[PDB]
Amino acid sequence: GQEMYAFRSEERFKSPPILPPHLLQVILNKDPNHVMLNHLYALSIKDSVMVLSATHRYKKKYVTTLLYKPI
Amino acid sequence: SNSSVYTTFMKSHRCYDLIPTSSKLVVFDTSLQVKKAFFALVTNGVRAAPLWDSKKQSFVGMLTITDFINILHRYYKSALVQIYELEEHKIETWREVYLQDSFKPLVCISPNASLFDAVSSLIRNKIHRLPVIDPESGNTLYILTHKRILKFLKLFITEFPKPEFMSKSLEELQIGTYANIAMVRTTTPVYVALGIFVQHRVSALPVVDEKGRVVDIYSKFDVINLAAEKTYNNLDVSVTKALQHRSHYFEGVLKCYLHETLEAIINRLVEAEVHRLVVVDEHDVVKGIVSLSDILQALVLTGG
Amino acid sequence: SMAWHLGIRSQSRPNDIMAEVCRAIKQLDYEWKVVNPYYLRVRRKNPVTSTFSKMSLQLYQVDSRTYLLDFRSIDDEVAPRPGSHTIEFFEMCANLIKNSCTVN
Ligand SMILES: Nc1ncnc2c1ncn2[C@@H]1O[C@H](COP(=O)(O)OP(=O)(O)O)[C@@H](O)[C@H]1O
Ligand SMILES: Nc1ncnc2c1ncn2[C@@H]1O[C@H](COP(=O)(O)O)[C@@H](O)[C@H]1O
Repeated sequence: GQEMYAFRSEERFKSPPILPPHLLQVILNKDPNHVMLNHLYALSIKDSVMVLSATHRYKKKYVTTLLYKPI
Repeated sequence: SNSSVYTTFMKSHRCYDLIPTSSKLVVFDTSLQVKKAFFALVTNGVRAAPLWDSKKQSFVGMLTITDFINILHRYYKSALVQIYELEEHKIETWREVYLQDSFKPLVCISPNASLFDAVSSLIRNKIHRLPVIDPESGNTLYILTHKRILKFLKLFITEFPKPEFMSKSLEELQIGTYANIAMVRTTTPVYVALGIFVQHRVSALPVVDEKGRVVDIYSKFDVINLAAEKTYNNLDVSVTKALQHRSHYFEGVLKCYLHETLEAIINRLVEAEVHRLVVVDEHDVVKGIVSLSDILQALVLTGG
Repeated sequence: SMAWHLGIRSQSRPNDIMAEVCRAIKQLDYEWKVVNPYYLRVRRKNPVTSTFSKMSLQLYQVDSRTYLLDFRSIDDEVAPRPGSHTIEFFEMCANLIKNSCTVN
C-alpha cells in the first residue's frame, strides 16, 4: 500500500475578491440603484458621532434609515 | 350633508397606501446630544425624528421642532440666570426634565391600519407626526402628516359624487379658529415670539402692522433656522429682520375669506402646499386661521 | 450628509482582519459560520427581546494596498413593542466595529 498524495489549490483564496458586483463604494447625496439594499453605509465620523444608514424593502416601499449614535 | 365619501375612503384604505415608493428616515439614540440632534434635522431636510432607547431596545418617543422650541425657551431664560445645562444635556436627560409624572408614550400605527384610524389618532393625541411601524419588523417605515393625508384625499377622490357640505362656506360650517388669535407685530422680538409659541402650542404666527393687517407669517420651522448659526446668541432681533435670513417657502401670503366654500379652501391649501390659511376681511385685517388639522377634523366628523 | 461610504476600509493584513472580526464575534457571544475565508454569516440573540438577528460580512479588495469590510442585513425567513430589525442591525455592526477594530 503506497502513500497517497495531496494537491491543494491554495491560491484559490490568495486575496479577497475584487469589489464591484457594481456595488458603489461612495454615494454622494447633496440637497434608484437596485441592490445596494440591506448593506451598511456610514458618513465620516464627526465630533464623536456615528451615522449609520441602509435601505430596506417593505413590500414595494423603500426606506433609507439613518441612525445618529454617539460613541 | 353626507356619511361622507371622505369617511368611506378613509375606512377602505390602509396607511401603507400613502407611503411614497422611496423615503428617508432619521432616527436618534436617546443618548445623543440635543444640540447635535437638532443640527441633524436641518442637515437632512427633515422635520421629525423617531427616538430609539438602546437599554430598552425599543422606540420610546419623537423629537420635533416643538421640542426644539421648548428647549430654546428654557435655554434663553436659564442663561439669563446663569444656568447653562441644556445644551450639553442628552435627549434622555431632557426627556427626564420634561415628562416626569406627565406620561407621553409614543403613539404609532401599523401599515395595515386604516387611514381613518390614522386621522383619528393625530386629532385625539393633538399631534402632527404619526410613525407607521411594521408590527412584524418593529421598523418605522414612514412618518404620516396632515399635509400628506389631505393631498392623498384631494387626489384620489372623484370630484362629483360631491357632498353638499363642499359648497358651504367656512362661516356656515364653522371651520377654523376665530378668537384669541396669537399674533406678532413687525417689530416683535424673536424671543417674545418663542414665548407665544410655548404658551399657545400653535405652529405659526401671523405678522401684522399697526392697523392689524397681515404682511407676513412667522413660523416654528422658521425656528430650526436658528440652528444654522453655530452661536445661538441672535435672539433679540425683530421678527421682520429674522425673516430676511429666510431662504424659501412662503406663506402668510396665504389668505382666505370667511365666505369661501370648503372646496375652494381645500384646493388652495393642497395646491399651494401650505399648512394654514390666514382668514382675512375686506381690508386685510386678520380675523382667524384655518389650518390643515381644522380641515381633517372636519372631514373625519362628516363635514361640520 | 454629503458623502456616504460603503462599510469600512483598512490597509491591515486581510488575514489579520478576518481573524480579528472572528475574535470580536466570539467575545460578543455571537454565533457565526465561515463560508469563505472572506465571508461570514453571523447570528445574535437579543439579550432583551429574545429575538434572533442575522447578518453577513464580506471582505473586498479595492486597492493593491486597501480592503473593505461589507455588512449586509439578512431578512427574516396603539403602542410599539420592543425591537426593530433595522436598528438592531446597526447596533450589531456598531458593536462589531468597536470590538474588533481601532481608528487610524
Ligand atoms: N407619535 C408621537 N407620539 C408621542 N409623542 C409625539 C408624537 N409626535 C409628536 N410627539 C410630541 O408631541 C409634541 C408636539 O409635536 P407636534 O406638534 O406633533 O409636531 P411639530 O412640533 O413638528 O408640529 C412634541 O413634543 C413631540 O415630540
Ligand atoms: N396663530 C394662531 N392663533 C390661534 N390659533 C391658531 C393659530 N394657528 C393655528 N391655530 C389653531 O390651533 C389648532 C392647531 O393649529 P396648527 O398648529 O396650525 O395645526 C387649529 O385649530 C388652528 O385653527
